[PDB]
Amino acid sequence: VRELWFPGNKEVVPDYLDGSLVGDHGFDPLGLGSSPEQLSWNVHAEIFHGRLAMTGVAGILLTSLLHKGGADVPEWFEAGRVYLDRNPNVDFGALLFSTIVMSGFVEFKRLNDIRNPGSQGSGILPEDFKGVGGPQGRTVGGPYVGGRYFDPMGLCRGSPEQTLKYKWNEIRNGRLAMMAFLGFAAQYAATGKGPIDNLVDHVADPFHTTFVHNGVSVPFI
Amino acid sequence: ARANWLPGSDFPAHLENCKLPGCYGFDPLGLGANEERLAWFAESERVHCRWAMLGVAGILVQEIVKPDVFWYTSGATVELPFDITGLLAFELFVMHWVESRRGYDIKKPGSMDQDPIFSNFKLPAHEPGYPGGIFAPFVPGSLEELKVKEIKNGRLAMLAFIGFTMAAQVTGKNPLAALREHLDNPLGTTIFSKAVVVPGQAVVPPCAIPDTIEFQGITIPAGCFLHSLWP
Amino acid sequence: MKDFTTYLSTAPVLTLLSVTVVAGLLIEINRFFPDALIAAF
Amino acid sequence: ATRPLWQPGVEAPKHLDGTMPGDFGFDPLNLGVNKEALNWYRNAELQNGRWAMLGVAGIVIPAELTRVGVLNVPEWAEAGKVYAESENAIPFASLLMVQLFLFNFVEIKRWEDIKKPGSQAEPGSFLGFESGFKGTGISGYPGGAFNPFGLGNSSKEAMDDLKWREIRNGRLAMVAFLGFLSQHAATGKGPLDNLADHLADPWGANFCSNGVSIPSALG
Amino acid sequence: AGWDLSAEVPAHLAGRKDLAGNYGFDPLNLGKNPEALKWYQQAELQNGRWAMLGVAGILVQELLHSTGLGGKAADVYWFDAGNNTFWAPKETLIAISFLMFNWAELNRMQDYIKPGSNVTDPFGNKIKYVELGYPGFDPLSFSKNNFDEWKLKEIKNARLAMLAFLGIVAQHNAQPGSPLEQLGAHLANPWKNHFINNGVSPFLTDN
Ligand code: CLA
Ligand SMILES: CC(/C=C/C=C(C)/C=C/[C@@]12O[C@]1(C)C[C@@H](O)CC2(C)C)=C\C=C\C=C(C)\C=C\C=C(C)\C=C\[C@@]12O[C@]1(C)C[C@@H](O)CC2(C)C
Ligand SMILES: CC1=C(/C=C/C(C)=C/C=C/C(C)=C/C=C/C=C(C)/C=C/C=C(C)/C=C/C2=C(C)C[C@H](O)CC2(C)C)C(C)(C)C[C@H](O)C1
Ligand SMILES: CC1=C[C@H](O)CC(C)(C)[C@H]1/C=C/C(C)=C/C=C/C(C)=C/C=C/C=C(C)/C=C/C=C(C)/C=C/C1=C(C)C[C@H](O)CC1(C)C
Repeated sequence: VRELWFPGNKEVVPDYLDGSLVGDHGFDPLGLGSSPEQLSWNVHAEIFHGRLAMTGVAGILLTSLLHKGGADVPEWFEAGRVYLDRNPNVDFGALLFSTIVMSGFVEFKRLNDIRNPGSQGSGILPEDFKGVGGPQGRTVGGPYVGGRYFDPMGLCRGSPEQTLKYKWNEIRNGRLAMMAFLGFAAQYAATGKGPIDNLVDHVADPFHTTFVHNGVSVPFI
Repeated sequence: ARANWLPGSDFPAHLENCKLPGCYGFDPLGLGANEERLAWFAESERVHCRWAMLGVAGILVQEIVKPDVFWYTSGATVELPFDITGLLAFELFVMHWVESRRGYDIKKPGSMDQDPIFSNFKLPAHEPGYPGGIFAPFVPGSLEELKVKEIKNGRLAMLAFIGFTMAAQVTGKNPLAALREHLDNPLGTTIFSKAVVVPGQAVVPPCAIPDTIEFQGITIPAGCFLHSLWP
Repeated sequence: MKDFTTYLSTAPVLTLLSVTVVAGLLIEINRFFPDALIAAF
Repeated sequence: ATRPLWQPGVEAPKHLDGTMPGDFGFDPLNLGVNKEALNWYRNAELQNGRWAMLGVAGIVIPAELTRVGVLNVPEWAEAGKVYAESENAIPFASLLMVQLFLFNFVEIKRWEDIKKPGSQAEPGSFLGFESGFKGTGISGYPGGAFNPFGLGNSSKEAMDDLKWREIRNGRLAMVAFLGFLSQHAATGKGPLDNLADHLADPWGANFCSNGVSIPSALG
Repeated sequence: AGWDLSAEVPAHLAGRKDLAGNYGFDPLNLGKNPEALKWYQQAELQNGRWAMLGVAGILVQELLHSTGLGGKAADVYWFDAGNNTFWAPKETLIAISFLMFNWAELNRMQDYIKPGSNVTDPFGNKIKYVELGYPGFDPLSFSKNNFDEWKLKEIKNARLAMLAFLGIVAQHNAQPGSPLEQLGAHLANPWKNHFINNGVSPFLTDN
């Protein structure tokens, strides 16, 4: 059929993970998405995590590249405290509350999309926020929300092959970005520098700058 | 067989049988796949071409007549007959009028064609983005050929203006000054000489335009696009 | 999954989970607001 | 039925139909499943909303008029003591008993309305005034001697519109009065004092800086 | 559509042509309810007529203040007019105005509730009546030819005057002096004297 996370071994989870979802390679060895309702929830979660991690990793990469040209930008792991210091008139509680309230508005919008797939493209919002559907055969809603506002440049309207290709690009880059952010957190814990700092340290001397030499991974060396 | 952006290649599909001028079958990313977006992007390209033509011509002439003024910094070092606040407000109002009219005209063709003040005056029917009439007094040659000529020149002008900006960032002098600097030593002024990266070292050119500037008290964060990302 | 969540809804597991949650909550309240003898408002 | 709801996408419960004024399908706690309880809650909401509109008016309007420079009345929290210390002031206990004795009569009348919405109109009740208590078929909307100007007393749907305006304003007033109470308990300043304070430094002066809202123990 | 080309008249303003100065301008649909629009037309007429009166008063009295013709009465700023003594104190003037306007505005309101029922005076004098907001007060009868054109002139000048009064108060709070004083101040440069450079309006600039 398609490519599997394990060539051969067709004992991939029973056909709730057939070659239908975008990014589907039969990887569910722990069965966390077996039932269809949980599978739909997991598809939403994976796309959202991929997009959010893509945003976060791009921000971390750029902020760590600026922090190497000497620009007055802190590293990603100290940006919160650095900002709180440099802007003393702001209250942590206020910023945390505002972030939770403004994030909450849009996340309730997305929640009531998940509950009723087409219910959010009406009332105050126009009709483009109704969603184009996608996975599980739904033709409305979903993690893919077309229209002229979330897809302003029309890069998935027209040419179904092009839409599928771009969907695959998004999903694979999202999985890569999630793995990359896990790497960022692990490298920061083990070494204590930025991501670009670690990359240039490694390329400057490829040896003696592996994970063995940081003294935290291989704990005894 | 026909004119191609890459001889030997085939056109996509939307770009096959264009009615837009300058169709050389580009779009390696599929932005013109849609057909409303294709017309919107065609108008955007035309206005970008014309604004960049005006910009590059103005920069060239201003450099020719006033070589002691850096075009990049000339916004703040020029001595305006008026103020800068009211000048920008006048700019804002006039451009709002004309640009809103043009944008609407593109949105719906048979619309922004009638003079408000004088009822009798009215633009004769035109294709989008080519008003003609009062806007086109003299027409030197066949219209389609001249549209192709305009599109070619506009492409070259937009590339030239981005080059102007970049040379101003890295070299710090006006375009013809940079050309004279490259012509006295062609081997040594190229970006390959000024900047280079290898595994273990990165040599990047400094930005001649300073980090900040002073203008009537306030400071405008005018740096160098994105330093550190330069090769 | 469905059967695993059904198992997590069983009285032996859900009761134990709820007792653990309530115990943890009382422990947290007493950790942050200790030695409270009266309802001082 | 197809009206806007408190949460777009969440359907209204099958007991909050769409007939009551101010109906947005908001009832997460399912307090109004019983029809009789729903009528009593409607009537309670009307009373709370009307008293809160009166109270919030008598709080902000004197406060804002004092601010600009007129009437110079105290701030609402201390206004009880400001009068209480006056010379010819009625004692608190006697004053409260006078108020409660009058409101006993008035509120038991309104109560006997709420039960059978034509109760108090029986002839022989008052001294010829009993006709003004006939009601208007719905509890909480007396009319008659009440509503002297006859506003909405015309097109039915006009009365329905004014009912939504009244209920929305009352809900706003009750939310605002809860705000006044919680703000004066935390920051011992007035409502306009808090307003003019927050606009000064919105990121510094808010509810996460007074130290009473967020528990000091936690932080 | 008239107020903004390529837009669309909001239906309730579309076929309703018997309104003065109808241009389809209603981005907020306050007038969707027909009774609401019937009230809002009267509100617009009252606001426009009172603002034409008020702005004419402001401009004429301040022009007299600047040039100098009306004496100690008019040699004050319009907003500082409460310092003049007059034949009465402020309080009795306010009381008299309450009484008189109660009379006049209740006559107009009774006209509104049942149009045409209140035209006759206690002495039997009977005036005519045409349209709701236009009681036919025509001593010189400028209303027999092109009446819609005259209503258009009235309403357009009324909208201009309400805009003018909003400008008067906004400028008075923003910059000091009489309105025409400010007009001369703008005409002085003008590229620096404009709403941007006050320290009161953008706020983004100079705190
Ligand atoms: C939270 C992120 C996330 C989520 C919600 C999903 C969700 C999904 N993935 Mg997926 N994936 C992810 C990240 C994620 N993925 C990453 C980072 C990679 C790169 C390695 C992949 C690679 C991948 C492949 C190749 C495939 C999937 C597939 C699927 C779908 C079927 C499997 C399933 O439902 O299990 C649900 C998974 C979870 C509920 C996540 C649970 C994670 C556990 C509880 C924690 C342990 C993980 C981690 C190592 C622990 C680190 C924590 C600590 C060390 C800090 C499903 C909708 C299959 C598919 O067909 O897609 C349609 C499939 O082919 N994923
Ligand atoms: C959300 C996310 C990252 C988001 C990052 C953000 C917002 C960063 C934000 C900021 O940085 C900025 C921008 C600026 C900084 O100054 C401040 C912070 C605040 C730091 C990554 C998730 C990262 C999530 C990761 C890495 C998840 C890995 C999951 C795996 C591997 C699961 C695999 C399997 O689940 C399957 C698929 C099938 C199962 O059956 C079996 C197993 C094996 C369980
Ligand atoms: C369930 C779930 C989530 C959350 C869902 C929730 C819980 C939504 C609702 C959230 C609410 C109501 C959050 C309220 C937060 C209030 C906060 C965070 C107050 C913070 C202030 C603090 C901690 C103290 C600040 C001080 C500072 C440092 C200075 C002094 O002056 C003193 C002091 C006041 C102590 C997230 C993670 C968001 C996503 C979703 O996917 C899963
Ligand atoms: C709906 C629902 C349903 C679902 O299901 C569930 C839930 C969620 C629960 C819900 C909600 C609820 C809520 C929100 C509530 C709130 C309320 C309020 C706030 C009230 C007040 C209310 C309020 C009120 C009455 C008030 C009143 C007031 C007053 C009189 C005042 C008085 C005064 C004055 C003038 C002044 C002086 O000097 C003082 C005094 C003496 C003080």
